Amino acid sequence: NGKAKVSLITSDGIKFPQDGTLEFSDVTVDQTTGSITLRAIFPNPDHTMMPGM
Amino acid sequence: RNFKEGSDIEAGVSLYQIDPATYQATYDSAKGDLAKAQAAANIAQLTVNRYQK
Repeated sequence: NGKAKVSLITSDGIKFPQDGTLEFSDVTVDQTTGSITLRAIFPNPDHTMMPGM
Repeated sequence: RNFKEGSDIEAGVSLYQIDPATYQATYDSAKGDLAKAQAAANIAQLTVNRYQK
């Protein structure tokens, strides 16, 4: 009823200290991946996320 | 940015802000020179209105 919730699980095998929102869902399937790019927006007051993982 | 990502946007819905700061000045130069032409054509319009009589 509230769009949406996505959690992370990085290379450790334990989830991220918090979780957040699937902001939107693309409708452009990428040509050379055949794959929708969802965009999940996450809070990071710790800088333990790194753009590109 | 002034839209919501992934949403539906109608035509003409002004939701990016390119920095107006240069283009505000070029607009104010021209809207200056509009009043430079209007005032010079105001009194051009009076000097007919003062000669038509």
